Amino acid sequence: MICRFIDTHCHFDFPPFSGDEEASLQRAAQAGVGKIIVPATEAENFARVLALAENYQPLYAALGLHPGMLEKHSDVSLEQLQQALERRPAKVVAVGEIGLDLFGDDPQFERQQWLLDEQLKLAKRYDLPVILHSRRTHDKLAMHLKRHDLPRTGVVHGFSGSLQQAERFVQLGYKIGVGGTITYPRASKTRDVIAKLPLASLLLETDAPDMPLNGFQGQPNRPEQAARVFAVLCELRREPADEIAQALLNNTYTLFNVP
Ligand SMILES: [Zn+2]
Ligand SMILES: [Zn+2]
Ligand SMILES: [Zn+2]
Ligand SMILES: [Zn+2]
Repeated sequence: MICRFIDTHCHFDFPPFSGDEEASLQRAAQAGVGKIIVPATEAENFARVLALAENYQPLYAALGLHPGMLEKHSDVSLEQLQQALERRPAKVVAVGEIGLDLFGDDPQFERQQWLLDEQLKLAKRYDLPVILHSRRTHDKLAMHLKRHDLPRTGVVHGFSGSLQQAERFVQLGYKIGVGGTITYPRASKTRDVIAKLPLASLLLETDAPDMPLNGFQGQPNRPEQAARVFAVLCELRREPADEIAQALLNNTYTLFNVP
């Protein structure tokens, strides 16, 4: 098939893609990346992410407030998210890019958690899965997911961590986003985790332009690199490549309803 991969997490509204959407989508397509899910980071970017999803067939969107942009989120940002969701753009498939991140001298962790729960409530209200960011916060994030029990669950994107942390998310019904992290065998033991998880729990992604793959550092990551992440995933798994490719597509469809 021409569309063999779905990058479930690409910040396509940021540079180098902004203003170069046509060429970027063709580079993605020729690599077999046929659809891309674009999660927002803050209310000020909702319009441009919605415009991408409405104007380009391959792009789908998620709206939400990223923990990395905590300083920009106000009660007005949350009201904007709710009103946007109420109008249901349609190619909007998740409440996303929400989560926790303990990086920094003062991550304002309590406020991050309150903000995450406000958005988890919206995902429940509008019956949508969530696209989650978690950096050094897997245990805490799992504690909140277990408590709030979202019927549509979601994906913990760009996962890097222990087998127990991954399995706990999978046991709560969440998927695991597989990106550039698996191309660095000496950076963590995430490759061993991904090699062991059930195939139905995996989604493919890049988190482009961030998370450059091994051997491509120093320049922006791009969605076509999902094809390369896939090649590495095949080296880790026992299943044949065609079975893995089909599973990632089916998993993505089951979670988001993106063909
Ligand atoms: Zn083909
Ligand atoms: Zn993230
Ligand atoms: Zn909570
Ligand atoms: Zn992201």
